[PDB]
Amino acid sequence: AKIGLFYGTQTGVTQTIAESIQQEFGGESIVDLNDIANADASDLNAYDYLIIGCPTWNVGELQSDWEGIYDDLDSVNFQGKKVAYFGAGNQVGYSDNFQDAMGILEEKISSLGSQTVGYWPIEGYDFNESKAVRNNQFVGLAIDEDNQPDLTKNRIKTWVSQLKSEFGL
Ligand SMILES: Cc1cc2nc3c(=O)[nH]c(=O)nc-3n(C[C@H](O)[C@H](O)[C@H](O)COP(=O)(O)O)c2cc1C
Repeated sequence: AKIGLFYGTQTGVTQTIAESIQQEFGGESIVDLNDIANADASDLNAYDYLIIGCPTWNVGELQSDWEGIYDDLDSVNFQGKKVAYFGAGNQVGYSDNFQDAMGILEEKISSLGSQTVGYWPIEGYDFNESKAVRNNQFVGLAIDEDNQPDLTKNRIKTWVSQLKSEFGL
């Protein structure tokens, strides 16, 4: 497919979100779904458009599978690639580290020459700090199934609609 979606998940939430994103884009013919646990860093090179999904764990940490491939990311040349991000988190329980993983990954990948697309508004959430915020906007879609599951569906539909324009679809 033209879009490669790479996600990591601990309790399956991020995978379900990934599956809904693939669905909103039009299915397997448009988006390839890849679990980062089964991938090599070089797999990210095959796509000009990428969607990176990662839940924040252990108070501001990357999900373990993303943690394991993190240092390998340097071997991939992201110059020219457009990358979008999404993450699952808990704003009430982890108010000072809400969606940190998404921010850690965005900082890393953009420093490697990629272009970040898919900025999201922070107003629909209540948290103190997040490494995923730059100039009052989230660098990607923030999902909270723990406290705002009723908003997930429309958040995905709205974000994908916005992303289609960026990806030339
Ligand atoms: C031990 C533990 C630590 C967590 N730490 C954070 C955190 O630092 N920041 C955050 O936003 N959410 C945090 N969460 C919430 C998770 O990211 C959230 O439950 C998410 O849905 C998990 O997704 P997964 O099923 O894809 O792994 C934590 C959850 C648990 C159980």
